[PDB]
Amino acid sequence: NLPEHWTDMNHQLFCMVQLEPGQSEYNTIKDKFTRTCSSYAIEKIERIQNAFLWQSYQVKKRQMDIKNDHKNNERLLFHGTDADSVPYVNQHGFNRSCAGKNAVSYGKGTYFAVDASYSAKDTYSKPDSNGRKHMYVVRVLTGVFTKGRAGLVTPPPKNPHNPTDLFDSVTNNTRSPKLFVVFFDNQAYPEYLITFTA
Amino acid sequence: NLPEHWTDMNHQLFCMVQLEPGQSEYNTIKDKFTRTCSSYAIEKIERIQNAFLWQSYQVKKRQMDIKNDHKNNERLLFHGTDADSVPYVNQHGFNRSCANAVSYGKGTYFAVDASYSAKDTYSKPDSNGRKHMYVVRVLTGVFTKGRAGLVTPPPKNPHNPTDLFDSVTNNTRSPKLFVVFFDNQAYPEYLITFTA
Ligand SMILES: NC(=O)c1ccc(Oc2ccc3c(=O)[nH][nH]c(=O)c3c2)cc1
Ligand SMILES: NC(=O)c1ccc(Oc2ccc3c(=O)[nH][nH]c(=O)c3c2)cc1
Repeated sequence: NLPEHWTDMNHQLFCMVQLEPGQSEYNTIKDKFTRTCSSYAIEKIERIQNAFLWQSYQVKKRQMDIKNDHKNNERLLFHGTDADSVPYVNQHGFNRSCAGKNAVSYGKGTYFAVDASYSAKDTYSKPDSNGRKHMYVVRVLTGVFTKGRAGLVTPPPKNPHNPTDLFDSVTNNTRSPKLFVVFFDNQAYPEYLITFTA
Repeated sequence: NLPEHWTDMNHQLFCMVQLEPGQSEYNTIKDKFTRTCSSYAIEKIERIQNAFLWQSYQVKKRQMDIKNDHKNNERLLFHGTDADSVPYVNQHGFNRSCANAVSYGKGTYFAVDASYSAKDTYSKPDSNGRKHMYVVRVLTGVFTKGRAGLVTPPPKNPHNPTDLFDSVTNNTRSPKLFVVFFDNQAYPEYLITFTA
């Protein structure tokens, strides 16, 4: 069940693994980040190994891959948060019940950015007492999506005469998506934590 | 993976199966209800066969059995709701974001006694007087007393804030309700359609 690239946790359920600059795994994340935030500098990048979050996520992915039958359900997105949130996200993932109101709300859920530049804003990745900012890189089950609306507590139906058959997520703009909102637990796996500074 | 007492679904992932009155399964579920609701009239009982909800719930059960190092994590509880919520729950289960009082926290509420779920405030009568109550497998695990404004259960010791209780209750020594704060901690197993 657990990915073969992960470090041996030997009977442990959770581990943060520090990556090494020069490895393809560190460099692909650093490049995805610097593509839009070349003003900030990366302190470190940690791989999140959370067995339970991974299992529940992989079950949801397989279900959405079966339901949508077209396999393009997963995007790699960013999520800036405050230091006080990091230990909870590392252990328990993204909880919509803890989510702030977004300055442009497309629903009451957890928000993920396409561009690191938006997650790098102090309003999301709030600098801690030492000036460290925190951003997750996140596997998100975006699935089939539509433009959201501020009132949503779940994704809207695809068809108003079948109210229980839902979009998987919502976005700000279906043509040029810049954010995604997810409304269910285990729809997002926090894969890497980037610690960065001015 | 799919329980042996489920009936064939012709390669479908979702089915509501009406139970045969007077057989073992129906009698077991009826007696759980009539223990405290002997004055109500059962119109029908349906087995909820939702493969995806079941899979997600069984994963959380296996996770809680490991974390707690024992298999006493699951209880059978009741949840009354309005008819307009029934299709959603059948398909998607219980959702804290849908949300009656939330005195013990902002989660989904389950009753120990069917009589509490049978009150009209929960199992709201429809046009024709039909009321709806789910029988629910709930991962109550290790629980504590709730309070207003909880968004997750409390920590089992604030020296490790991320190691949480599984659920909260009104009274730890004699509970009558349980609150859970995560998707897939509750499987809706049977839908009882009844009248006063
Ligand atoms: N929690 C977060 O980190 C976060 C941050 C930003 C965010 O909304 C965005 C709003 C607008 C834009 C945009 O106009 N262009 N590109 C973007 O990526 C973007 C994201 C959602 C979530
Ligand atoms: N949506 C629901 O069905 C629902 C209904 C009621 C409910 O709280 C209860 C409150 C008090 C009591 C009690 O004093 N004795 N026995 C009970 O079972 C009980 C349950 C939770 C959930």
